[PDB]
Amino acid sequence: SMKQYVARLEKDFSLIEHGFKEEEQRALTDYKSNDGEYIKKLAFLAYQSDVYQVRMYAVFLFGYLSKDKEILIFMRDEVSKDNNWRVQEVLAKAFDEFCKKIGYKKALPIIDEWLKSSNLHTRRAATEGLRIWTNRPYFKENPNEAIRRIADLKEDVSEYVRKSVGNALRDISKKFPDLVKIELKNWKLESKEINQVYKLASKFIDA
Ligand SMILES: [Cl-]
Ligand code: NA
Repeated sequence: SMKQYVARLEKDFSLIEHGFKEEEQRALTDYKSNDGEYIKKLAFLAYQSDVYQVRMYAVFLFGYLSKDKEILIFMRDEVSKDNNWRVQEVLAKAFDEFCKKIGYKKALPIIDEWLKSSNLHTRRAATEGLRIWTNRPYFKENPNEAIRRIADLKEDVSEYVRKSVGNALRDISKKFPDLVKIELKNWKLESKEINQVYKLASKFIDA
């Protein structure tokens, strides 16, 4: 039964102290081996586990299932409430999986929606999940479309978000240093928040 399978996952995954590949691989196999109706039921049951590793497994399933708007909304609104930081990392990966499946250019309205969400975890999942942004389709040929979107969050009230924003710009600066330099030149570094983001973003820029 489904309940018995979740119990097995709890026994097996609770031993895993680091990483995410074991949970990811199992989620992928299960997603590919069963019809969507079944796997959606399993993902919701697994996500209620008190074992965070099993919730990680469930959020990978959500990512594979995320063409279903109901699943994507649950990711946006409910998984974003998870108190476990490792689950939050998987949320970022599952969002990236959504974007990859529908296509990054086609995903832009959703990316913009998540970046403007009220939940800081929703904003961070988008910023972090797409790193390195300019390695992704669309953004790799249009790097300012990534830089501008990330830089919009440079005054975010959340330090969690700001660290992701600064790091995401930092990523891009390693392959497009002039474009990041050009973006940063306009910043008025007056707040504690923007200076934190600037310090992360500008490490490899000859400003
Ligand atoms: Cl990457
Ligand atoms: Na990553």
